[PDB]
Amino acid sequence: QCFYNESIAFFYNRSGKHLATEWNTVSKLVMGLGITVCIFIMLANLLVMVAIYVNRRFHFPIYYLMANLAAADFFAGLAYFYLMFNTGPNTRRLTVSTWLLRQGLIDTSLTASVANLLAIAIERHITVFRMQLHTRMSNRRVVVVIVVIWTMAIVMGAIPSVGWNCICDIENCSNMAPLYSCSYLVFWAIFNLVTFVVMVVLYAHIFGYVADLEDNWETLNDNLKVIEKADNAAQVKDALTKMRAAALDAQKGMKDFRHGFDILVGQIDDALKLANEGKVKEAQAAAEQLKTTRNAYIQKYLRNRDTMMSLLKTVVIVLGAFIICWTPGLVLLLLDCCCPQCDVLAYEKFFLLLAEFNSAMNPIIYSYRDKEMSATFRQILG
Ligand SMILES: COc1cc([C@@H](O)[C@H](COc2ccc(C3(C(=O)O)CC3)cc2)OC2Cc3ccccc3C2)cc(OC)c1C
Repeated sequence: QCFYNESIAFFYNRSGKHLATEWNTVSKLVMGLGITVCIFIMLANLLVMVAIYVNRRFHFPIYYLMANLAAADFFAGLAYFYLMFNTGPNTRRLTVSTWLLRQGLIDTSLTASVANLLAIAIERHITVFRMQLHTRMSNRRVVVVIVVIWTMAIVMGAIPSVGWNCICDIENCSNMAPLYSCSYLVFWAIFNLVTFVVMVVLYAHIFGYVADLEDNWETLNDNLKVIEKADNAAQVKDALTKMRAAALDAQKGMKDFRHGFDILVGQIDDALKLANEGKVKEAQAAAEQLKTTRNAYIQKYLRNRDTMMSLLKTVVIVLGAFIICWTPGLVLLLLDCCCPQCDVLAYEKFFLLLAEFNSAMNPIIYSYRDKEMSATFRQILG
């Protein structure tokens, strides 16, 4: 059993897994649809990689990482192509080395996109707290990051092919993968799922902080209109106190522009002192100067955050579609070794195609969300 010259039939018969010898009707259609999707992945992801390369506006650290994510899908397109060519009756034709090759290329392609989306999540976590994009130094650093992403992918796709397999542990073989160990699949599934959880936490921290700044901006704009209305001294004090409390929460999270927002805190504090004396008209005039102060930075930060959030939402849709399709397949791996006889793993072909379509979904997402990229795709074709 331990590295014997045994066929794939030896491993597939021992575990509760089917192996075909004849050309089945569904095997021809799953191969037919499989190749058709693979060719589209190798064309749609190649089109967006050329689009970032020729367009001047897409020469930024965030867009270079998107091209690497497309390159990971392009590699996945080649990985699933070799898989569909060796499915059904052609599965029996595979040797011990070639089985680990098709299974290895798929494991490499997943962690290539997993580490890419992880790097994009870190990229967005820095740029939001740094307001705008970085210099040329980060573009040289991105090349180093791309190396780390692909190195991690090659290593993760080699770990089961470098001793961690049930070849010399034939009793601990999984029902889904007859050459892969159950201890590896439990580790592999919990590794990719914990990465999805920490990635959700990263964007939740971004959206939460943006919502905290937007509600503070809402409190600063609504209470400013209350002072504009001719009212008593007590009404002016209540509106200024709410603006001061919102401003202190706004300056709470290196590049720091806190010396710009603290000026407004001082202007409100000086306006609050005028209201305490009894001067209502002077307090209303001082609060009117605060309106011209916020209308000066509305073109420097409030007009640039809309372009940032438009690209941020696009990234979350790419990550969202990735979780929704890959999680049922990874949960299936957990139910394979930790759920024996509770339920049959019949929905195996469905979850495989569900994850395959995601590699084609990414250029489709950038086509209707990004305005500049949509016009660039037509320029390459013509
Ligand atoms: C190491 O973890 C795995 C294991 C597999 C495969 O060995 C099995 C083996 O199951 C297969 C299911 C269908 C066929 C096909 C057939 O019709 O026979 C379409 C070719 C082949 C193998 O797929 C399962 C279904 C799935 C989906 C998404 C994510 C994980 C899994 C586990 C695929 C895979 O990526 C797709 C990962 C990440």
